[PDB]
Amino acid sequence: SVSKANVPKIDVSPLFGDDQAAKMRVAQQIDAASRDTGFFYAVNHGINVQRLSQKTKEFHMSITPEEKWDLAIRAYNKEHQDQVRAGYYLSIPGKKAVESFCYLNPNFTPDHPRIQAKTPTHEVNVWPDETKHPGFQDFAEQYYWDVFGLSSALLKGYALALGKEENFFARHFKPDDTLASVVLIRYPYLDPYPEAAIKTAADGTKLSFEWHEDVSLITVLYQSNVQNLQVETAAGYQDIEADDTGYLINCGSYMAHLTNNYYKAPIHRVKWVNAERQSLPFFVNLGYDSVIDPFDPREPNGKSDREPLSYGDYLQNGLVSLINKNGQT
Ligand SMILES: CC1([C@@H](NC(=O)[C@H](CS)NC(=O)CCC[C@H](N)C(=O)O)C(=O)O)CC1
Ligand SMILES: [Fe+2]
Repeated sequence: SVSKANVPKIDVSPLFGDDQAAKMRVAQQIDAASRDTGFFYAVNHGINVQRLSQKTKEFHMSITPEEKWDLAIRAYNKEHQDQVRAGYYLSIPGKKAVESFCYLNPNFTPDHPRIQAKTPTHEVNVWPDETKHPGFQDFAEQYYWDVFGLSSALLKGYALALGKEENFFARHFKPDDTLASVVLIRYPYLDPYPEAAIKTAADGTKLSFEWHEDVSLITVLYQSNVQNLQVETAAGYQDIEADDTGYLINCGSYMAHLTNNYYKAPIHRVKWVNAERQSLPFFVNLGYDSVIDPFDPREPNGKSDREPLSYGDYLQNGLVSLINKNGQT
């Protein structure tokens, strides 16, 4: 058998309030989890995840092949050269099971200065026809802001955990310019399930997505109640239990960089499971020009021998690298 990973449930509700002592006690829990397996479940987060799951299901199960081509990113549709990040990521029956829809900051409108400048990693979202998907765009945009709010609170906890003032990360995480993304991933039930869509780890474990570190500051994830994630620890890969009432939180490699690996970006992978399920990550990305000076909370003077890295450089490079390593999703 595989051992269960220690993934504590942390009540993050104090991070929304003004009880500074209570917030420090939450920060300690975040610190402990970040130094151990690198994962925790945020609970009492205030988001209606059942409704998220329902609205997402309605979308995934009603969108048609025609609509998927019309929304497709450039990896699937050469006509859509501006869609690198935002849009539909098609399945390939017989070969690739997973499919998804990615959207960015709703404030990235045609008149946004970064869109006007054609700055890499900024795109205007694409949406299905309102009549075919009533309420979907409005729901999805509101969800962006709901999970943005949770993420801002979590970033206050991480800042306090690292010995900083609570706005240390959050001051770089702004509605007008965040590069954060939501991905609505559908993992299907298939009978038969094509072997070509199943990868095999060195240890024999059947996978849907190979080992990686996240391209993010932190990742704020909702998934269905079907166990699938594994984290590499000193004791080997361990199973992360599912909890469809909480958000699974972990650091990405930008946090590892900033903290000189005090908070590592945990290596994790997705087991193959033949089950109809959802994986709905929010990747907490900063602004394109955001630079946080790296530091080291294990060193008396706090200094690090790492060089400052702008978030935009980090993100553009990381997303390409992840595609090269683990494939176009
Ligand atoms: C592990 C998990 C998901 N995998 C993923 O989402 C994987 C590894 S974290 N992530 C990516 O491919 C990066 C997608 C970035 C997105 N297009 C953007 O432009 O911002 C899965 O396979 O379920 C939930 C996050
Ligand atoms: Fe990941």
